[PDB]
Amino acid sequence: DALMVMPFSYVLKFLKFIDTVMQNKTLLHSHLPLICKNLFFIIKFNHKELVSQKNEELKLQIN
Amino acid sequence: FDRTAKPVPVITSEVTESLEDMIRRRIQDSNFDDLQRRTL
Amino acid sequence: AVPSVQTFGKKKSATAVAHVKAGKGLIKVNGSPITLVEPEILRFKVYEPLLLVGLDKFSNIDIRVRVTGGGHVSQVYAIRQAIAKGLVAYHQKYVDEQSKNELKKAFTSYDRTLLIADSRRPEPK
Amino acid sequence: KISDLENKVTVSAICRRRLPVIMHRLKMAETIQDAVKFIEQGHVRVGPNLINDPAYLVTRNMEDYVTWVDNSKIKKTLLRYRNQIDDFDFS
Amino acid sequence: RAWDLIRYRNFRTFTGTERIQFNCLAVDPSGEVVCAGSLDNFDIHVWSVQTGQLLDALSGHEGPVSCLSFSQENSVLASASWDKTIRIWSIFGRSQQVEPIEVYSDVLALSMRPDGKEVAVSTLKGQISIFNIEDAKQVGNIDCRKDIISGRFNQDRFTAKNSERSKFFTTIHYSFDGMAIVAGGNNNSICLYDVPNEVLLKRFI
Amino acid sequence: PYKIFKNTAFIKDMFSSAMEVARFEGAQIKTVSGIRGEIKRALSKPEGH
Amino acid sequence: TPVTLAKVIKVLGRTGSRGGVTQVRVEFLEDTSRTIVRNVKGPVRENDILVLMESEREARRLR
Amino acid sequence: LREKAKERNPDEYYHAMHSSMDQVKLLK
Amino acid sequence: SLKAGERLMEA
Amino acid sequence: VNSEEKLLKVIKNPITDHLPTKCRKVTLSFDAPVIRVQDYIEKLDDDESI
Amino acid sequence: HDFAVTSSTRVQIFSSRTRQVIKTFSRFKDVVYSASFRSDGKLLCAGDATG
Amino acid sequence: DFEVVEEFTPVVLATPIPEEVQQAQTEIKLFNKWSFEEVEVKDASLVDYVQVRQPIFVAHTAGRYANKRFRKAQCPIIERLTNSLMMNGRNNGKKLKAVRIIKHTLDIINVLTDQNPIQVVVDAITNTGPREDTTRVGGGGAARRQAVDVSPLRRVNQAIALLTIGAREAAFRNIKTIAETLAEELINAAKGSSTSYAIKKKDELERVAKSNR
Amino acid sequence: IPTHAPKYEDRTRSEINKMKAQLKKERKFTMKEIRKDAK
Amino acid sequence: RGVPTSLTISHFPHGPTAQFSLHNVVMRHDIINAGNQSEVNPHLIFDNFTTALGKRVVCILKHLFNAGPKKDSERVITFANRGDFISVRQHVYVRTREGVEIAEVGPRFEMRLFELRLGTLENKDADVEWQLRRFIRTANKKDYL
Amino acid sequence: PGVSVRDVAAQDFINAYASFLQRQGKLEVPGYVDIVKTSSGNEMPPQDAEGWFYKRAASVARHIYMRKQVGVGKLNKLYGGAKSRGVRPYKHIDASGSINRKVLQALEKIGIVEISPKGGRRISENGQRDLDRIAAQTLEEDE
RNA sequence: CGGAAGGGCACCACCAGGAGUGGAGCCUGCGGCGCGCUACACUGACGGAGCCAGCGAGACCUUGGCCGAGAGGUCUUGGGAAACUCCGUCGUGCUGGGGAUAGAGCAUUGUAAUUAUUGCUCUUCAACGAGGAAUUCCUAGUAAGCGCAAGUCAUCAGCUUGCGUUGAUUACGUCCCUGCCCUUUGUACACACCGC
Repeated sequence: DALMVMPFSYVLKFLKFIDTVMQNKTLLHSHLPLICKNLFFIIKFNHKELVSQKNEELKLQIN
Repeated sequence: FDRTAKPVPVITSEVTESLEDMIRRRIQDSNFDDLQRRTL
Repeated sequence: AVPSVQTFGKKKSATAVAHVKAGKGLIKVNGSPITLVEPEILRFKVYEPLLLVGLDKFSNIDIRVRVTGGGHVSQVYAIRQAIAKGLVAYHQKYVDEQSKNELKKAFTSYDRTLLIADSRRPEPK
Repeated sequence: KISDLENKVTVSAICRRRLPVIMHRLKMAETIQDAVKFIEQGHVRVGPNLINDPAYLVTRNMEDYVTWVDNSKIKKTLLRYRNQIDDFDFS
Repeated sequence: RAWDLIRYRNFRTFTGTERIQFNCLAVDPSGEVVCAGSLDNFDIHVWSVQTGQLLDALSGHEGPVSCLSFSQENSVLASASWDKTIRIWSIFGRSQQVEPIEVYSDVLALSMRPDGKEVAVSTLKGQISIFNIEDAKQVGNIDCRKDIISGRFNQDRFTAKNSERSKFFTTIHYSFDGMAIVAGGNNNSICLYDVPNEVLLKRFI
Repeated sequence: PYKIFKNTAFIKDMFSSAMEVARFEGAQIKTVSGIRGEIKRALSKPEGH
Repeated sequence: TPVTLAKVIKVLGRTGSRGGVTQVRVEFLEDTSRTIVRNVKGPVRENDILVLMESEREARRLR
Repeated sequence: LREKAKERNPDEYYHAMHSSMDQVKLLK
Repeated sequence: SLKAGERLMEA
Repeated sequence: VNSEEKLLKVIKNPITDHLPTKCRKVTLSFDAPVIRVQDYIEKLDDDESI
Repeated sequence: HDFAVTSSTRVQIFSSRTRQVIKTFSRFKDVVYSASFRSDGKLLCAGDATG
Repeated sequence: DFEVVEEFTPVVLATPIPEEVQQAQTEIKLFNKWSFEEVEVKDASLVDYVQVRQPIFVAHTAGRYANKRFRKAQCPIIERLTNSLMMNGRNNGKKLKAVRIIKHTLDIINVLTDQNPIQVVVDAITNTGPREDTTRVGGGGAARRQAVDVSPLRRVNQAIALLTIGAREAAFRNIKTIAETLAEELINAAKGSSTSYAIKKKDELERVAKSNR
Repeated sequence: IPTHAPKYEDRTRSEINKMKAQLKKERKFTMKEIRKDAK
Repeated sequence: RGVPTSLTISHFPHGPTAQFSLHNVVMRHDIINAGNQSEVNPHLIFDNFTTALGKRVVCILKHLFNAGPKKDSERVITFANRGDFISVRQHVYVRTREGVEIAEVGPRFEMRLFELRLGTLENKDADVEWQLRRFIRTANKKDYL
Repeated sequence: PGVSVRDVAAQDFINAYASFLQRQGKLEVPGYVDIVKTSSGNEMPPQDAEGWFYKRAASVARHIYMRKQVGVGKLNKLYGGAKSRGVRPYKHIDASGSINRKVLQALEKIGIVEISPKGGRRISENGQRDLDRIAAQTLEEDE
């Protein structure tokens, strides 16, 4: 529920934070399954608006 | 004259003290009837 | 003999016996015509099945209804239940089953409690 | 008990669990051979499906749910004597 | 009992208390609740899967539960029984609420749409009714008392036309388009009906 | 008695006032026939019933 | 005044909200991208429309 | 009688179910 | 005392 | 004693429910600055209560 | 088939085929002054003596 | 062009059925007087919540509209208006009186404004439904009003309640009757007159919401 | 606006009211006392 | 007229019905705003139930209550018997540094059985297992009758 | 084709038959028609004091004919509504047997009704013919 | 001994409403506390007309005829309720809502003290102008309205208990508050989840 609640502004903020962790690899390999579960659920939930949006920086972040 | 049925007993301080003393005894003993669960 | 068919409508405590036979096309309730039912507002609540299905079938069919029990609203609902049950029973028996199914579909698409009784049995929480 | 199993089981007990005895017990047919003949002609049923053999020890729940088959002339004259025929159910 | 099909083993042999004989079964779509409907008790027993002990004994029928199923989107369950009734239970979320629908005769088979909005119920007269759940209303029925090829028995005393031995359908299933219905009973026929036009498409002997 | 139901009777012409009936209420009473009873409550509207 | 419509996507259960007030994700009926976490009062279910007077703000908690 | 009417069991089939003033009396 | 979701959002 | 009406009515609280629709609600505060009552009533609107 | 007439604290509507008092409007206080139907034949207006 | 001929004898009945009844079997109306076509909700977000599609003769279907959560929304609108009308101590259980009052009200509405009485009713409900409401945050003691939106089922319920309460209050102790005062209220709410009880109440509620939004 | 005077603190009607109120209170009190003593 | 006087219990799979006359009712509403009942699975106490009738009554009331309570269950319902007039009370108790100390709460009323029918209460024709006899000679002296 | 007051409504037939008896005049109303309260539970004598007796005559005729024979006690039980005790609850009260007897005697004088064996007042043949005539008249009142 | 976290339930909670009590009058259980009933009118009052039930079966009830405004009495026979529906009068005035109180008269019942009671008629027209502080109960054939019957060992007779009739508004979610409870060794057996 705590992941379903938040709006898309905080969803985009979440993805920026996830990219920052991917830069900071050691935290990623510390907490790989929690990060992956939260990321896959947040994109499955807000999938429609995220593919409806257009943001090249978001494209590079997702890549 | 005579009556025909049991008179309904009025509660007084003496009988309610006797009753709460009975409950005090029962609880202090921890011996009171309950519907215990069926085994097996 | 004469082809006849008897049905029953039942509201809360209103029984409505309905005899249906072939005839000149008259719909009589308690010896009175159907255009003189009691509460004068639910007259259309009792015209409902006739105007739903049309008037030619009732032009072919004779109908006698007698009603006992229940108050005014309960009696009107029992009358309309008995009329719909009698008409679809006569059509099931002495004319085509395709018209039986067409009548059943029309009646149950308008209001299902025309045909089958709504016994509002209780329930606890 | 188990003594009821060693003594109370009888040919009379199983033959009273038989079907036409149950029909006469539930007062469907007045006589046992009339119950037999009704089962032959096929005017009874047990739950969903109907029964044709008299040698049929009916179970407890199913003797609770035994009745006449629908649209049979015997049930028609039942409801005619009670004056409660309802041809919407084509009784 | 509950079988795996990867290790091929029991997990939990659910039961009641008095060893009562279960006829019909139904499962939750998510796989957490298992309901079984007996015939000698007319109470839908409901077990939870992972714990194993029975959650509840859903009572409310009069006479034995004839079929159970779960509509798998809303996760509701229909229970059809010889009280000439269908009973749509919703069992999740503090409510425990009931929707009783009456029919004309004894019901004996049930199926729900793959979308989970309608319920076809084949009764004893031979009509297959189709109900809308959210209104508890009748979308419509299809007759079946004609297009059934019953057989004669060699030990009979009547004809195979005026015999009501197998004049109904004790088994229904939908299509996965929600558009067809297969019906099969004790008769010698398997009928394939189409629902929106309400007419049979095929009959196999 | 001047008005009777099943197992209950309204009795008159025995006392003079509701005060008297309240003084005697709860009474093992009996009749000539040999059936037992009790007077139960003073009736209000007549004076002694 | 220009009012806007919005269709309910998803009721958000298990949030800590004041009694009677429900928190609901809505989406703009005009533009199917934008989703906003608004608040409702009456009984609501999914996929019914709902009128918004201000679109910018989003309804947070109420303790 | 009240017990019997409570257990009527309404499927019983018995085969019997298939069935001036002085001037008026004399004429009848 | 906040709720999950809220504390996640402010962090 | 005219037996025509109850004159002093203890009513249900509050004043806001037993008050007109369009109104101006003021309180005498001694530390608050001085206004003019006639200019105040004339600067108020037409169908208001005070 | 009908016409209205003013009278002493009263408005009376008569029919034509029977020539009889069909309707009586007597909700007034003092004597009425005018009675006039509408073009749709449904509303009548009654000018009274109280303004 | 192409025609279908489905009646061959002129239908006559041995019991005389009147001409108004035969025009009803031509087309079901309301009270055999008001048609249900071209009666559309003039605003979205409230269709499938104010139901005027399935036709009805009198507003007395006693169906079970209280088991599940939105059978009130499946109910016809006039039946709901009559049910909410028969609401007092002295009035409990007089639905024939509610039906008579509503029939008389529809007559008066059509007489004043010739458009359609049910169209006036539906437009009145759609207009006088509130739009935003202030719940009461306790705040640990500081009871303040916080603005939230409102579900359309609640909008319909509150619109019907406001109209009926306004009419009943307007004819509690007054020379007008409930019928004509309710016609007055419905016409004013259809206009958005701001002289009616329901429009004033809705306006004040939305004003407080706009204030402390 | 016409001023009015409130009353605060028929003769034979007041007397019969006092008499019957006294009789009511007296009868009820003595019947209660008698019933309790009899029990 | 507002004073409860009768209470009939029926066990439902064709079980027995006990009709009690309950006299000396005192409610929590009658007493005071004192809070609320603790509603925990309560302990049971039955005093002076001797004969077969007492066994029937204690079994009926026992199975009206809930089965298998906790050991430290807090509220105890007492059913005292004193000459055919059983009396019930709710009591919470804590074990002190030395002993027990109870607080009386709940309702407070003396009931007394006067019928025990075999069938359920719909019938009014089922057999009677026990019937209070009022107009007998020893009516004011006989206990458990 | 031959109709009856079974086929004709209640109110319109009663009004038409009372107006017919009014224009006929041969009814012999009693002298006390404008003081009588028609019941003990009523509050005032009837409003239209000119022809309420004629309406009662028509209603009694229709009621007998829809039934077969009735006594004055049966008509009292029929017409007597409930009363208003005021402070107490309400209860049932019978009607005014004097007015019922005067109505039945006047109708027997006209000949619409007649005496009936087993005791009673039944409808007569000529009166039945007149009732069916006025029923056909109010059926074809729509010209 | 105390705290924390997770979870469930509740018209003793929230939310939305309804209907009462507390104001007047009458009645009635408690000694001021409490329960019922009628009112405060136009969704009504009053007058005609229409008519629809169920539970009940130990000198009496009666069908019918008579006279009497009514109340009633008289002579004969055997052992189908109200609210409601329609038409009409009244219209906002403590008015015709209301019927307390009082007077007069007519009849019945016991009986003999010009005794008490009941029912009817006419006249007189009080309080009551929608009920503060507070408080209670309630989620569907439910709240509320309306009558009918019976007193079948406890309780009841200006009352209890059954019975039918008319029949709704609003939640059907949430633990946010006020509480109450459960858990903090999966123990149980697959997949999955969690891991002091």
